[PDB]
Amino acid sequence: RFERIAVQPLTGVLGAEITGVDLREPLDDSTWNEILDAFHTYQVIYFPGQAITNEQHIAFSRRFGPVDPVPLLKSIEGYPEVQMIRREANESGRVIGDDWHTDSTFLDAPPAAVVMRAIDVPEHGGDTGFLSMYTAWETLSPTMQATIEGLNVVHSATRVFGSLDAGDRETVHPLVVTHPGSGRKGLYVNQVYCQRIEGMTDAESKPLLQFLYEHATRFDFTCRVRWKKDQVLVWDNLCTMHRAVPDYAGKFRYLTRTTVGGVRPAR
Amino acid sequence: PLSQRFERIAVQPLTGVLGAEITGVDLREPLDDSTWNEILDAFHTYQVIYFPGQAITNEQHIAFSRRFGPVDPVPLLKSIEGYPEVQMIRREANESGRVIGDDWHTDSTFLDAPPAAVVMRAIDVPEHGGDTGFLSMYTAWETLSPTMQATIEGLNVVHSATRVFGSLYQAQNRRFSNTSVKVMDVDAGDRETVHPLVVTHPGSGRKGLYVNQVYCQRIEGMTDAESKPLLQFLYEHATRFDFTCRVRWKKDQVLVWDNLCTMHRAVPDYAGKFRYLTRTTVGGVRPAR
Ligand SMILES: C[C@@H](Oc1ccc(Oc2ccc(C#N)cc2F)cc1)C(=O)O
Ligand SMILES: C[C@@H](Oc1ccc(Oc2ccc(C#N)cc2F)cc1)C(=O)O
Ligand SMILES: O=C(O)CCC(=O)C(=O)O
Ligand SMILES: O=C(O)CCC(=O)C(=O)O
Ligand SMILES: [Mn+2]
Ligand SMILES: [Mn+2]
Repeated sequence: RFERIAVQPLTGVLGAEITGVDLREPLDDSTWNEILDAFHTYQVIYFPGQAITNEQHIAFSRRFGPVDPVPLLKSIEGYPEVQMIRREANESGRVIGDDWHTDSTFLDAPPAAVVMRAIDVPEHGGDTGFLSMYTAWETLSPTMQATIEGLNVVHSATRVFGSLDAGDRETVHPLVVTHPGSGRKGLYVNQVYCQRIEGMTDAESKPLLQFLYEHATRFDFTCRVRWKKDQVLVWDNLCTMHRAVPDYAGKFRYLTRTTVGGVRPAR
Repeated sequence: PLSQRFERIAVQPLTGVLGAEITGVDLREPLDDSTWNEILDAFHTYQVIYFPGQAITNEQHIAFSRRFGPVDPVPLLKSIEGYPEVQMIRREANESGRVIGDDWHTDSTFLDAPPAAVVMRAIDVPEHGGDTGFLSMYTAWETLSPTMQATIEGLNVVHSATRVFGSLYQAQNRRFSNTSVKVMDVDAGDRETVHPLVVTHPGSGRKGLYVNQVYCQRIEGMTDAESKPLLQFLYEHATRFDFTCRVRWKKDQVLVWDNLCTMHRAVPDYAGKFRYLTRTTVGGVRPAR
């Protein structure tokens, strides 16, 4: 299909460049449907050359679902929905999201998707990595799949803003989840928020989660997205993970983002 | 700025770590000294460089490679008819065997003198799928703590091809197709050689980590139980995503990678599709501290 937009897949795993559409304008049914189809298929989609306003950013995001900001990020003045991924040139230390993860999985219902918009990015440096948890799951052997399919995992934010109160609040998600849009099964673990496999001792859980982390972040499951000014990107927060790359010390980097609300991860 | 630093070529870095696209040059022609010198500087800085839209012949491919050093074909790969120097990375659309190089490594480090570089040319590649990953072993070394550097900089590592065409390969079931891979002598596969864990690049003068999970067997003098944790950490460290870059291929793209200070990795995400590149290998000298 794709008659209203042009789609250029980035890899054989995930990622696709979308052109032939103006995000500054309202989307008709046929065009929106094609975009949603590509999103469900390619999991991370990006649109070069979309110099959209804050308002148009929010409006595009709302097409995916309710705009429900992530807890920990700072919003731009006048727009609670639009939050900042900002690093000054002078700034030093460690970068936001510089390990493989997906957003806010300590929530009973984590975000469904994130709409990111490049405002000011370096000519090179500051790529974002993404990976497919569909592919991570599908590449596990049938025996391993059957072995871990019924496991549940305890998530909490203790490492991000917890002790290590709301940061210590635990929630339980299935280890393998069915995407409510695509119907497709994907692996659902991440080293940032996952604490233990429910019901297992530390000795039992640690090596299994460790393998899954190593498996999921295999290089051949990833894609690498380069940013340019006015690039608008949407990632699926359920079936992908992402990673920032701190290879731009001394350079200014500024992107905004809206967060699309989701429902309980379900088996 | 690169635009003013380079006068004969144009350089566009791919990441803040390594990789650069090079334009403004015709690899069909002999390169003059000034143009070659700029290319060599860019190669030393960015470690992996590629030239889009270079529709060259097998002879021109060989001629360009020769600027880097003498041609020295890797033992394992088959060559094309009429050109012993030009070897194949070829995968038929219908084969389902082992994909060549689908783990982080650098080429033929089991050799007493592994390759210095490889010049690879896309012949027929998928529209998407089949990217090659690269990483900088300069960066991998430079990001280790001062204490970890002190701890391991004096170590040596045992290399062999045993898992590629030696006893360990023969004892397992995942085999390469005869498309691009020669039948090999098992004893040659098991032959061990010892290289430093940290080497000095002879062109850049920079220190880089020198270990890879394909060919490295153990730290010299250590038991396997002692070696595995250190080596496993180093593999995990070196292959950190932020130390990598990802190259997408297009027909007639010519790429050169530094076989000493980088590692690379095939990506098997193009099942059912034909993929064919050629490559010439540049001979190196014994890795040294
Ligand atoms: C916005 C996002 O919050 C963050 C904020 C910072 C993040 O960076 C991290 C990277 C690695 C690790 C680890 N291990 C922890 C982090 F907090 C990761 C996620 C979210 O989870 O919704
Ligand atoms: C051509 C090249 O030879 C190869 C051929 C295949 C390679 O891929 C692998 C080989 C063994 C193993 C194992 N065990 C894993 C690999 F990814 C890696 C290198 C070379 O080293 O010169
Ligand atoms: O800066 C980036 O590339 C991504 C940072 C991140 O993890 C996020 O915005 O959630
Ligand atoms: O096919 C690739 O992407 C790289 C294969 C490889 O490792 C090699 O040619 O040495
Ligand atoms: Mn994030
Ligand atoms: Mn190789």
